[PDB]
Amino acid sequence: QALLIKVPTEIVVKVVDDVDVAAPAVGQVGKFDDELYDEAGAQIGTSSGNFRIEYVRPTDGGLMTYYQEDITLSDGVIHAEGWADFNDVRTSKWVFYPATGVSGRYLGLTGFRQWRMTGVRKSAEARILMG
Amino acid sequence: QALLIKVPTEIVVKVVDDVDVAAPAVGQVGKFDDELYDEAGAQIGTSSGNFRIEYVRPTDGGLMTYYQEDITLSDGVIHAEGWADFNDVRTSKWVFYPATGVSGRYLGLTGFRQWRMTGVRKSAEARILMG
Repeated sequence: QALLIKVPTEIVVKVVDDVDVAAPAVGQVGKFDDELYDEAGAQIGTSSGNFRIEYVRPTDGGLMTYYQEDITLSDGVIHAEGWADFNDVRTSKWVFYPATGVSGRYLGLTGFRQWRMTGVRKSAEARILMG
Repeated sequence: QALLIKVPTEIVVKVVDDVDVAAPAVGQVGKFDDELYDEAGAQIGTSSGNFRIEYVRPTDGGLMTYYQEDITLSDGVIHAEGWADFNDVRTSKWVFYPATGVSGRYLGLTGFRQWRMTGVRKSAEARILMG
């Protein structure tokens, strides 16, 4: 059993944050609510989550940020949390972290939440891959 | 299109390393060759790779290790590389990093390589999840 959910458009509907996107810093935080859409423009879910920039990776200056969210799809909830490099976030590169099925279709499944910013504080593309 | 390959037994056939598993340290490295087995004990692939313990993460003191390998299955090759916390490695917790299909059945697929050490320098279980 493997499943893939493609999310060609994910909209940031509300975000409260103190990130400076041009010069982000350790200790900056954000809280967000998104809406997830399929290839036809139908809404397939929402997400509500938060993040904190925690440390700078010493090898390359990556801005290591801990994300936590609950993704509510029409057929169940998936919790996702883990690490991303905020330099990848702000440069429209893919980021990822583990996801754990909480309810519905996803109970007992585990996998990965992936996304890439396409518009600052407004839009992304995403994939959820579970097994 | 999503696939899950379960590897209930993965055997480390050769490892050359200078890790002290009881007290691992930054700058310790390893090179490994593994064989991957199905539920019946039939061989389904091999991997060849290497790792280096690079830095320590502050939230949890994680011993942040960069892994790189190429996984050769009977029907194609998958490259995997990224970060793992060596304290998870040495305490038999699951670790993961991204995987990219290189050839065959896996060309154009991306996903995740996951494993958990069950015997120091000798055994693991694993999953490869792609889409």
